Amino acid sequence: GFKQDIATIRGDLRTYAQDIFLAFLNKYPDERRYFKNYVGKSDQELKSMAKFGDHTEKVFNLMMEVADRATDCVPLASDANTLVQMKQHSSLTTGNFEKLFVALVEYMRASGQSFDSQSWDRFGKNLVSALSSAGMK
Ligand code: HEM
Repeated sequence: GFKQDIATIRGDLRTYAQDIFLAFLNKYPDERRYFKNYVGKSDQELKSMAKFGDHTEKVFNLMMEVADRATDCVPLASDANTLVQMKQHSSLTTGNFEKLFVALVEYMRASGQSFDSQSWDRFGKNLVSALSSAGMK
């Protein structure tokens, strides 16, 4: 289930974080514009670079904190607020997050592992609703 998936992801956080983030950028290439220092780099280039790994791991760490604090895939209002009020997220709309979660769910569906992809789809939908509520356009 969802709790197990959090454990799975945390167990190899840097690998999943990189793989899912790359799946996101490659499926939605226009999104790479928010990441000016990743423009013009292959997947293996980016994997070579500690800063790419560091960024992505920090993102997914927080994502797993928010997921673990959720009840039945419903995130806390407070966690939504953190994500909306972070300086780094000042130019984002809910669609940016929507894209990330579609990529994550598609990754899970493609993985051949028994991820609870339906729960991640719901968690993403709930988080998007909560960001919108916290003031995100
Ligand atoms: C649940 C989803 C997300 C979480 C948990 C999250 C979390 C974070 C965290 C923790 C940082 C700071 C990382 C660091 O210090 O290295 C960060 C930075 C950032 N995030 Fe997000 N993020 C999310 C979604 C997104 C999406 C969808 C976008 C854009 C499509 C985005 C764009 C950025 C950018 C541009 C930065 C700054 C890049 C940098 O200077 O390192 N985030 N995010």
